[PDB]
Amino acid sequence: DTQNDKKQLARRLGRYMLFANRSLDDTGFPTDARADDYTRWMAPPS
Amino acid sequence: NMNVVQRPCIEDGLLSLVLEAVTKRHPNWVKAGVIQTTLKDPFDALRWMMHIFIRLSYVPHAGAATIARLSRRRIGPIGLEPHQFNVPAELGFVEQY
Amino acid sequence: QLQAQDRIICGTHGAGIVAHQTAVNSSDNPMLSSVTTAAPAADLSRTKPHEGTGTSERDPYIRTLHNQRSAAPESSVSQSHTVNAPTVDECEMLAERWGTMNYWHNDTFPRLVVFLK
Amino acid sequence: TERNTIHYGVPIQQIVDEFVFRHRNARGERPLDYFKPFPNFRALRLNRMYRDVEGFSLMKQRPEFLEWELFTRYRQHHQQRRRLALLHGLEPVANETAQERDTRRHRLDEICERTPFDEREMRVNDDEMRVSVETLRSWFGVYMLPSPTVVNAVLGGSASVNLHLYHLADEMGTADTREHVLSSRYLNRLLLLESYQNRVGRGFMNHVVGRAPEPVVPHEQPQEVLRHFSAEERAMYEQHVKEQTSRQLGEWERAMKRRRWLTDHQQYGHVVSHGLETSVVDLSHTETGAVLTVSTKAYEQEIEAVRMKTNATIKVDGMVYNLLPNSERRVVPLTVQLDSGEKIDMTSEDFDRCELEAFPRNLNHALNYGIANYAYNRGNYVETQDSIWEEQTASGQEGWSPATHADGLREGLPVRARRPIFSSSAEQRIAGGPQRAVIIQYHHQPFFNPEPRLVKVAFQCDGTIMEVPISDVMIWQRRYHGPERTVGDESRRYNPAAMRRYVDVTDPFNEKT
Amino acid sequence: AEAAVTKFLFQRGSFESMLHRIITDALEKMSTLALGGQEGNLALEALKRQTLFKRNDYIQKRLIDVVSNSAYLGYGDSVWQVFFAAVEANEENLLSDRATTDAIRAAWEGVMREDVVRLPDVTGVVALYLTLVCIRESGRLVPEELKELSSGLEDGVRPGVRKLQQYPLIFLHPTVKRRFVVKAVAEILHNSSS
Amino acid sequence: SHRRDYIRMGYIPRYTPWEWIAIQEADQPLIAEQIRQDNIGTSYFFSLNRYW
Amino acid sequence: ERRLRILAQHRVGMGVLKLDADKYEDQADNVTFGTTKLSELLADARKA
Amino acid sequence: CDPALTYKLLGDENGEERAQEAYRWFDLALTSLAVDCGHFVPYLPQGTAAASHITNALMRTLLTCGYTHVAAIPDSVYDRMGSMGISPTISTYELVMLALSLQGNMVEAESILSFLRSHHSEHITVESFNALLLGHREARQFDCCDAIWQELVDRRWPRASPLTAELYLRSIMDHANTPTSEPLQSFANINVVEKKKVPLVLAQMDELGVPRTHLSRVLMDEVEDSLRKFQTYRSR
Amino acid sequence: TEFEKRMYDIRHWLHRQTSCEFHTIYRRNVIHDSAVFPTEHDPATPTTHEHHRMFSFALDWQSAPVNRLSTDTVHEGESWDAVAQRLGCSVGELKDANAERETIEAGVVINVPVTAT
Amino acid sequence: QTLQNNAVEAVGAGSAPWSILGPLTAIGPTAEDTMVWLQQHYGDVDVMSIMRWARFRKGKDLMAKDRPQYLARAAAWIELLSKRNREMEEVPLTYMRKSKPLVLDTNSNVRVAWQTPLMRSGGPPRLLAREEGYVFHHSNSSRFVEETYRHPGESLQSRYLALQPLHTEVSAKEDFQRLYYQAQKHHKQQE
Amino acid sequence: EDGIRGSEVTYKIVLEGFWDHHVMKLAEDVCMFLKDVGRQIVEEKLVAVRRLLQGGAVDPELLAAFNCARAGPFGGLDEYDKEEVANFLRSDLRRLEEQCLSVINRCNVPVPGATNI
Amino acid sequence: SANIPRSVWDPAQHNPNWSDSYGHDITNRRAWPARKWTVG
Repeated sequence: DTQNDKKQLARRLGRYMLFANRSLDDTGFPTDARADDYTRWMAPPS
Repeated sequence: NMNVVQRPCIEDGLLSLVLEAVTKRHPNWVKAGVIQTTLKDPFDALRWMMHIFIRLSYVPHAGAATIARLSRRRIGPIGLEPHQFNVPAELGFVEQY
Repeated sequence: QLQAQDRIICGTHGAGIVAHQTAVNSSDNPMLSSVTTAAPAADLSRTKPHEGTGTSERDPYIRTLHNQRSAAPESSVSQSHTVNAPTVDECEMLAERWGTMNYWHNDTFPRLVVFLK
Repeated sequence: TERNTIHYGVPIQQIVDEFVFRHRNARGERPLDYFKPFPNFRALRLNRMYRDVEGFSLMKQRPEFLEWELFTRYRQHHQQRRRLALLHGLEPVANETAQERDTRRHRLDEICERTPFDEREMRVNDDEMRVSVETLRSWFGVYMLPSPTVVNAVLGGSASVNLHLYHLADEMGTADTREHVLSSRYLNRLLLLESYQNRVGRGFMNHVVGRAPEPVVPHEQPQEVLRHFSAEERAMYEQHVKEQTSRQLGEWERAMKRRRWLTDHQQYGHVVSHGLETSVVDLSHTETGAVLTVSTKAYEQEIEAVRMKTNATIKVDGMVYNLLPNSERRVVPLTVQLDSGEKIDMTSEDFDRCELEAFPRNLNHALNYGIANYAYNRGNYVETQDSIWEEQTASGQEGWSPATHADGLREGLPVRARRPIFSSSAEQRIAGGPQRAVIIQYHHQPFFNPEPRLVKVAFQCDGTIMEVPISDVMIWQRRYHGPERTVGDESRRYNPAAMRRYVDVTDPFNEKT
Repeated sequence: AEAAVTKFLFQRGSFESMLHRIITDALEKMSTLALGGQEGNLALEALKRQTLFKRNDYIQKRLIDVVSNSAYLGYGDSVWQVFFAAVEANEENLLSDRATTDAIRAAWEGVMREDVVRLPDVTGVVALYLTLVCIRESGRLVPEELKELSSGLEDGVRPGVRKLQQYPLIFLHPTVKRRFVVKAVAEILHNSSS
Repeated sequence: SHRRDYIRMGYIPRYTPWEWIAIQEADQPLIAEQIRQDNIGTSYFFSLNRYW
Repeated sequence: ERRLRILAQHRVGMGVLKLDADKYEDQADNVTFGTTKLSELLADARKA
Repeated sequence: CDPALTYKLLGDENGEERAQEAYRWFDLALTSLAVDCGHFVPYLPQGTAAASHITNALMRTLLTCGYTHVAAIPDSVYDRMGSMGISPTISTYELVMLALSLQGNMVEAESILSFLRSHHSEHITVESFNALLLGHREARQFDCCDAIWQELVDRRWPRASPLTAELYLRSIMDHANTPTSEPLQSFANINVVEKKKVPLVLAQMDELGVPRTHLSRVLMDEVEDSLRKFQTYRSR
Repeated sequence: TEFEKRMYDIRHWLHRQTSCEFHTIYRRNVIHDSAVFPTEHDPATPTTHEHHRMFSFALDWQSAPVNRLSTDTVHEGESWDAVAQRLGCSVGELKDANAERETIEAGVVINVPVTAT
Repeated sequence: QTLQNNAVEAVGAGSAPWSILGPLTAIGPTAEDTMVWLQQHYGDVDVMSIMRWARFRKGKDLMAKDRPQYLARAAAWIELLSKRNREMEEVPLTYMRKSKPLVLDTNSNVRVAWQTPLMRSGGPPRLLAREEGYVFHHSNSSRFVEETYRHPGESLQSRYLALQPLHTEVSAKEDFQRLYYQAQKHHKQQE
Repeated sequence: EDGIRGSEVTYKIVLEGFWDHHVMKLAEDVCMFLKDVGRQIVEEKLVAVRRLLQGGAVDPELLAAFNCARAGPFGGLDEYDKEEVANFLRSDLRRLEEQCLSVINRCNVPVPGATNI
Repeated sequence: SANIPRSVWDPAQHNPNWSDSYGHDITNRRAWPARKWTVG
């Protein structure tokens, strides 16, 4: 609608990347490692 | 006798109407003299059908060559002048290493 | 055409015939006397793409599935001789379309009757 | 970035090889037919389940006595249904929408019911017993392998208390023993009875019908992990579970109110009252060309008076309409409430075109509760098998493909052949568009069928017989690979203890009987 | 109006525009130069209706009812077959020294000389035209017994065709057949000996 | 290469393995004149008369 | 065609005209040569 | 000299601010248009060709900013263009394909081309094939990178451009330098065989009239190397 | 060319002490020029058996094709149509081949249209 | 004239809204205004040198003998050599509908199409397509649809048998130009 | 020609050993190799063809090649419109799909119990 | 294309009719009992 309003500004941001599917290691940054490795490290207890 | 169907009857009026329609769909066939709009003779109806069948199925030699060079990747040069003629040919040969 | 092809052949690492839940633990059977109880898998470790630490099926000793793009082979069904149902988009343009006599008079979905109607 | 190293894994062939090598020919996993003289290439492989067992729930996991034979016969019935389909031109079309599919299946159903089942085609997989239809019927009940009189009864009638166990009388006054090919709609009508639901192991259907799916909470925890959550983190876990449960259950409520957007009233609307199903006709106004609709039960006299061509025009309220060529349908009147607390009368047909407010993937879940969602009736063997057929047609695994000499050309096989056109003017030959035809005879032996190979074929249209170049024939392929692409894959009964299985070495195939 | 019905048959938008022009002019010239009743305008609206119906009925009955039976045309192949048969019977008219130029005979002959003669795909109108022409020809090419009634165009065009007709009674209803056989066997057994 | 029995225990491949075909074929060059491209024509006058 | 057949005698069989060009040591030159003879033979047959 | 990398790196020059400016000027533009147009009064601004032109400009610029914006072209900008009522041109679709393909989204890129092929075929330029080539190379699917080139050689129209030949050749070098896993690494590095495609591709480029001297200096070094591995003449 | 390449390369992995040949038969366009190999009447004087002695191949004959001049000089009195008449062309043809020149003076060099008789 | 033609072919033939305002600005009345105009619309090419190159044809000077032939030549060349011109000369194309897969799976080839607010007026308010879960998907066998199911009553068939999937077929494209044209036709008829 | 009897290109590889069984088993090896490589190439070509069938423009050049004749069969310079030409092109592509499919379908016949080469 | 064809390594293209190496050749050398019947 009106130029540079709330909705337009929101749609510019794009798709929201879920914090669940984020792979962050110990330092709080995304990992160097291969996805298969990271997944195995963080797998549920048994 | 339930399966037996009446052979329909087709008047020259209809035939000539449809023929005008064909002429208006493909103007170029009347220009290039494939069909005439006029239905006069008894055999003209059949005759134009045959001319059409020829125009659609007969591939001019230069065109034939070009088409074969596209998707079948047939090599050789291809002459577009009227004094040239494109001959489809084979070459056999041997290699040994 | 196996049942659950994707889950078994493409999804699973063994192709379904490798048993990934097996302990490498030492057995009292005579054939297995060479088998030595394995140390537990290394904790934060970076594997080589063709191996795994061997913990689960999701993480086999040997990774069978390729890491590239997978594509089902190109169908050998004839697309040019098959006649599908007429679409909206096709029927709007029906007056410009070039078909086979079989396309106009086709037994199921004849297009001539549509060109006329 | 992961794709920077190319990893081809180990190819399935190599795996299967290492398995059968490590097992020293792996006899536990081979069909018993591998152990009999000259196994064909299908007996040569391992024991994987195919797609053919998918819709039959009678046999549960251990099939009881004679169940597997019954199933085997059902499977055959479907193969014949496919054959009829190919013959008469109703097979899945990769393009088809739902109404087209509905119509198609319907015709195929009628044609199945009027065709006799062919016992020649029936074959016995290893170890199975040969059993006649009569034996199967008297054991499992006639409703299972119905005679045409029984089918006719079930489709034409109403009542539940009748599931037909024993035979039915016929117009000649005898017990009708006929086995026609099984049909989608018949089995649906059976799926309506409670008794039958119980018999095929779907009894749960009764209890579960209106209900929601049981809420599935993402990252739900065991007690043994939860034991390490601090009081505050456990409060958070509870918050999460509460919210997921509420959200899902509420979503199901909204879904099952079944509200639709009515465009004319710019509102959502909801069905309060159903009428009974009225036959209805369309009447087009003569002056304006306007289109109206009318209860046939009210105007019956005048409508039938127009059907007799006597008075060809129907007058209503000084406005006169002409009856349309067909426009005879069966519709249900509905009272649709609006969010304003409002009431409309709307046809079933029109309220059907409208747009749903809630259309969740899980809408059919109740029918198999807790097992995966299906868009078709999974309790119907024929409908399931049909659905698989259409899926595989859509994806290019099945459909019309140029025939090979290895694909199983034989008498009776449905085929599409390019119909030869005969002109004296033509050197060589003239081909014309593919037409439906059956194979009358095809010689395999090179000396009866020199190059270029021929197929004797009877075209379905005018019933005409011809020899056709095999390069002009198309078969309906079941799979990509072959050699025999025409025949379906057959699952074999599972054997719990496989190492103890016995072959009679004198009569391996059980020929002396 | 009669002109409009016939002439614009295969492009319908054009036809609608022409009918609208005709009757809007008839309506201008109807409004003034006329007098004390409104019946005229009703009569012109009734002429738009009449014309429209006359055309729709013309292409329904003379085209769509002719062509709609696809099995009778052998799904387009009977159509082609007839065609060639016709060109066979009429060669001294179509392809002949007096009949046509050497060029066309060469192109014909050349199309027919290929390893396989494939039939050309074709525009909708052309498809119609071809079908109509071949119906009309089929009429003459067929034996006098079949001219009026048969099953399929191509029927009787080629003499030597082996069909599969072999079952006379199988199409009949089972009940009738059955009763008949019971009665007839009852008579044969209870009458004679041999 | 994973097959420890390769010549020792008597396993000899009946088909030459894909990986090997790739190596073999990747060692030698390809001759340019094998590629066969003629889009111009045949040279009637000059070609057979070229420098000695 | 009659003139083509009489001109190239045993060089036609089963309605296929076949020229075997052996003249030069290299295959390239033989396609040149062969192609030339073909057009020269067509040029003469076309006199009809 | 790699065309794909150039987009990615251009994104690092103040990409966010240029993006924001582009959006702003685009709105300025739509205002000015609506002024200039003042039947089709209701759809007069969106209906005009000028509106389509401007929208294309916006997209063509957003490609040059960061990942975020590139990702926003086939999602929001194109949706907003549909919503607004502005009809697209062939370059609209080729920009959307180029966006999808920088993202590595091959299924959707190829879909758009399919739709085009089916309805709009006579309007397809080379730059859609370029888009797809660049894309498949990014997703590292080299067999597709090949399929599309071979197709483009079969239909000889639209005419391949030196950029096309460059993208395909690059994809081949990329393929040739990837390793396999350890199982296939015992004897040698297999994937070098790919470089041996090159003297065939070069030959095709001459049949097609793509001058081989428009290829980056860089690529022509890699190619010349590839040549000296597998090409030799009948003389040698 | 890719298939051809794999195929030529099978010689590197062939079995022990085994060799091979490659026969190819492909289709190729040839071009018959009525310009270079024109079809003309037999000469006014015929050729005897005497032009065919041994070594006549080396002495009495040129290799085909013959060289026919593509360039002619315009004589003094000549005009476009006179030149076309002398060369056996339509005047249109002679102007198309010579498109650069609008008018032709005596002693000027002209291109002979290749179809000229 | 190109703009005009493209706008007509858009509708299949009156004039569409396409032609009403084009990307080319009108030239001011002056020499320098001309050079400025050429500069800003065609300025990715070097226009001056092209106008020079196109002057001679087969030795014949066109500028000083055939003016309109020369003019058309220089025009056609500058047209062919600019990318900017190529961009502003494009034909309006139909707008491609994004789609999602069917909620009750029947064909993988049948997809639910997105409809722009222009094609369906009324209807509940919706978000933009991607936010709604639509994607670009198309193939040879694609078919597009408006998906809904038959209202089940109170009966056995509602409780036990699966839902019945009513589809309504829709085109995969949207012609904005034809919609606009035909709507203005409606407005000229009403008026 | 259709089916087995016709092609654009034929390759014959003539393998030669010192012992008969050598050459027999070599022929099985090379044969299975070309089966796989052949299927891969021909499948690729097939997808290109199916795409060209689905749609495409026409070269200005290909159109020009259909239209170079001083006179066509109907005795005048003939105008092929782009439609007609596209139709020729399309017909040839149809035939090429049949042929590709034929080759592929024979590649898939020879399984382990059933192989006859 | 690719030097090693997809059909080899990609499980989507897996051929279900192929059988393992050991099975066919074991099945082949089988000589079934010649005295299947009395008398002969």
